[PDB]
Amino acid sequence: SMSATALLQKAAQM
Amino acid sequence: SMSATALLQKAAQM
Amino acid sequence: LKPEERGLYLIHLLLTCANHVASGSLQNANAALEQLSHLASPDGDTMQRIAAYFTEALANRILKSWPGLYKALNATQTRTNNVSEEIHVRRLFFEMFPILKVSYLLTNRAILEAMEGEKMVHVIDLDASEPAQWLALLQAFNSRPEGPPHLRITGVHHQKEVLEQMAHRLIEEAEKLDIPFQFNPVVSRLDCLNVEQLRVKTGEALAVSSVLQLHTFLASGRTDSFLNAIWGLSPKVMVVTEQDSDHNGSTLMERLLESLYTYAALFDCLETKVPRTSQDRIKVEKMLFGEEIKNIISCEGFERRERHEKLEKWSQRIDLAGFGNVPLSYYAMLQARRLLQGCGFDGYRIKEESGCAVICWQDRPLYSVSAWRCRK
Amino acid sequence: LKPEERGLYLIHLLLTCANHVASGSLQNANAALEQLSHLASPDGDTMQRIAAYFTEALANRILKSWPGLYKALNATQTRTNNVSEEIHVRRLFFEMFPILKVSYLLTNRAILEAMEGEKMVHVIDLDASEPAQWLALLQAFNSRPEGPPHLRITGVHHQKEVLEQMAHRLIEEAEKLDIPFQFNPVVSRLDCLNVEQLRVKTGEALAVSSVLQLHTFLASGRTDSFLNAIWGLSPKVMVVTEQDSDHNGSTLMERLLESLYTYAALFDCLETKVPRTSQDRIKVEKMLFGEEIKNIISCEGFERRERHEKLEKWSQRIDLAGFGNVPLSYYAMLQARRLLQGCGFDGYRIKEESGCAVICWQDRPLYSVSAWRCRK
Repeated sequence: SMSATALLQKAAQM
Repeated sequence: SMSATALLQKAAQM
Repeated sequence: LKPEERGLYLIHLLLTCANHVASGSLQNANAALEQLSHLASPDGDTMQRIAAYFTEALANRILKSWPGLYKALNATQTRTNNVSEEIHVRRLFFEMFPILKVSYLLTNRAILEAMEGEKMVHVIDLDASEPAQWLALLQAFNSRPEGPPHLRITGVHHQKEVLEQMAHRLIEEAEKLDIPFQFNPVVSRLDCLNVEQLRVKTGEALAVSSVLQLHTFLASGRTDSFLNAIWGLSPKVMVVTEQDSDHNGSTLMERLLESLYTYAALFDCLETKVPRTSQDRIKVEKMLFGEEIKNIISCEGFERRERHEKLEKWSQRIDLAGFGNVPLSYYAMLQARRLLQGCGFDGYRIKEESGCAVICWQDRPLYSVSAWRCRK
Repeated sequence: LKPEERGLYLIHLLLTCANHVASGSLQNANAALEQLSHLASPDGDTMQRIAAYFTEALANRILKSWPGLYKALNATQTRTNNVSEEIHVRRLFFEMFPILKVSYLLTNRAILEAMEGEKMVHVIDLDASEPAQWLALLQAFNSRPEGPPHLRITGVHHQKEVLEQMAHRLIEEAEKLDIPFQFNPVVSRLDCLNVEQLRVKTGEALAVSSVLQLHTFLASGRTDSFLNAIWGLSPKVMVVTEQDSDHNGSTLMERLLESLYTYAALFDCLETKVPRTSQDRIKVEKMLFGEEIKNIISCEGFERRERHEKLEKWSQRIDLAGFGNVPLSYYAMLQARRLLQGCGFDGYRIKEESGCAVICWQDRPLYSVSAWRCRK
């Protein structure tokens, strides 16, 4: 799926 | 028993 | 740490704690609450148990000062689909207390009286959760010399599982007694029930029974609208079993003091005759009595539904809706006194307030049953 | 209210909320907490679920600022005697996740290797709660060409009911396999267990197995005392299954960020393959994963026992106690990769860190199994 693991990935870059 | 109902009775008089 | 002096002390702690919540900040409220928590156990003395559930009751009220914490704490409880324990507590109260055994005998004795010579009978049960009340009816109907009448029952509850459970036990008993019998289950909460919409087959005789289910209308004229709707069906009898204690004060203090007076009496019954370690005792206090206390104290407004009031205020309110009192019979009241003689039940006594029955424990009134005829 | 943007937003809310608790008053903490509670559900999105359990986790931490409210709220919970649900969650994790199926296969494959040619075998199981790990052993022992050896197992758990349950299933299987077998149940928590006191019949071969039970000693040199006590028994092998994530930071922030990274991966497995409405999914998250999170965040000091650490720090610590590494075999690791191919389990992969097995989910390491030989 559109990973919840990926959700933190993009937010940690910010 | 020594009534718990009686416990409030004596404390309400105080 | 010595015992019986802690009994008085705990009481003073609940009042002192309640005054700080009602007026002012929790800094002084936290003081007594920590002071209370070391001294109150769910498994100890009667007053130890009482303060165990009132202490948590006031804490919840304090939490509602910060909706953030309260909502956040209650954030993982949604998948709750457990009625099997809910019926377990209703059966325990039924067995461990004579409140319902006396009420059921009284209403059925009152219902039988108004239904003499009636070939068709319609009974409406608000919060129809316990089948044993009607199990006694089918027996007694067959017992009368004339013979059983055709019988319809309307069951009201918010859970289809309970109504499916009641029908099954009810229909099976009826067929074995050779009684024409029909169960009509309606699934709805009591706020949203429309009484007039209910099916009435003409030529019937109607009876309405409300076991501890009238006082929930004082939360949301929500009451007087409802009683007149019952009046609109022209019931032969309406029997109201209701709690007999002033737990609907305007202020927290007036509501608290009288509240623990009543629940202290209920907890006495449990200590007098039940082992302290029994789970059954713990399951009724925490899950039934303790839930009530939380609603009386922690909740306010429409979400507070206990709102119990004394028999007098119910008599006037019912009278205002054009309802006539039916004095309960001398021999139905003898039997209730006979129930309370046996099966343990030592210390319970019943009195009569003006043709209505009052059940009390060591001269503290707890529950009231009254029979009402439809005026005009 | 639109979805995927709420995913990022929730994350920022947990960090912003955590910083206020760690440094300063809750007035700003309550702001994000109310903000969080409207946006987090236990039954919704993966990140919706994640924030459902971390939000309640931080609230508990805030409550401990006032021991009065916290203790008062937790005042009616004492009569808790429910292990039947506790075993239910252990069985779910076993079935819904391959964490234990891979570990069990790996340790038994490692134990079989050190016990070649041994007529007597002694296995010690710390937190022996699941019998299926040894059910595989008895099978495999009978499977080897030489024949079954005499087998003793010591079971360690804090509940006699589970040990009575394990013995029964274990002894029955042994007699049907014609294996000489003996179960020795010891009933004690892990802090209070004395390893040296344990009965050792000479001529035996000892094996020790620790499934997710070593990191509880980092709460209370509590660890190094314990490992040397195991060293004092001269075990042929000690196999340690342990979690592989840095959840033991000194500060709340360092502990929080890395914590949700790991649990986000675990919750992904559940959404990928389990319906969102299933109670089984909800029962593992809230009762197993969600309990862990509460300990990592709300608790501190000796009462915080999760304390998971990466494989490297465990390797050094075990090495310091005079333990030699035993590289896991190439063909035991092939089978674990074979378990993870079938029975759903899509996306799981296992790697090798220096002769130890690391189980990961989409390149996020979760659990580590390592085999250790007793040096000198």
